Amino acid sequence: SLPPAIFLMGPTAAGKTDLAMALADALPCELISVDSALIYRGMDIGTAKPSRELLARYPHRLIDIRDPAESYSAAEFRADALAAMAKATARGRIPLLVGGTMLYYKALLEGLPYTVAQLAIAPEQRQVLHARIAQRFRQMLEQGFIAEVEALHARSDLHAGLPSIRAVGYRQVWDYLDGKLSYAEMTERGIIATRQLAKRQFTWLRSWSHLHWMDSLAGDNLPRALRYLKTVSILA
Ligand SMILES: [Cl-]
Ligand SMILES: [Mg+2]
Repeated sequence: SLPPAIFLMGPTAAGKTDLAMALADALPCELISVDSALIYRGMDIGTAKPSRELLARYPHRLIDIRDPAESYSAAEFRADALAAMAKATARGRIPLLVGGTMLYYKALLEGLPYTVAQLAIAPEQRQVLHARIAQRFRQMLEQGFIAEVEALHARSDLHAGLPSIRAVGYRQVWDYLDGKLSYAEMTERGIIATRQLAKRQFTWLRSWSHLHWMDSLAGDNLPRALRYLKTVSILA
């Protein structure tokens, strides 16, 4: 028999982290982040990383595990995720992998000794997701996104071409700091970059099988999610 596992994916800004925390309060879960950007320390505001307080009450594996000067491959994610899942399983906890880095999920499924239930969340209308993406980005700037990048920009061991700086929006803020862009251009292009990411994620998701879709605007996703576990033959 194979131990249970949950995958919670979807495009950026869909509210995945929100639902993960809810599920974490209904079942004994072990939150595991599947995000090539959240792995970096010092990149919290621009990455929409859960606050230090929220992480305290909802611990996430694979968050803040690398310095921005370091690289992280899908191969390393695979090994770390398998380790975290086995560790949670041994404790009777249900591995709950939440995030939108499809390349990571792919490496795990292909290159799994688990009976996986796969959940996905997003708005029915992409226009709803787009508006939130623009608003969320503008708020990041208000909460100190620029100051956050200034600290990275000041490091001689970091440059704009690094893997870490590929996290959406960071390069635009970096260029702004280089005096190459106006505040307006930095904002518009960071939003475009993020909208572009969602587009790439949707492409991956539309071709993915065994996905139980949920609506970001729905108010009862918890009960709906808890109900699906049985469909995939998982008794929890
Ligand atoms: Cl994220
Ligand atoms: Mg999130």
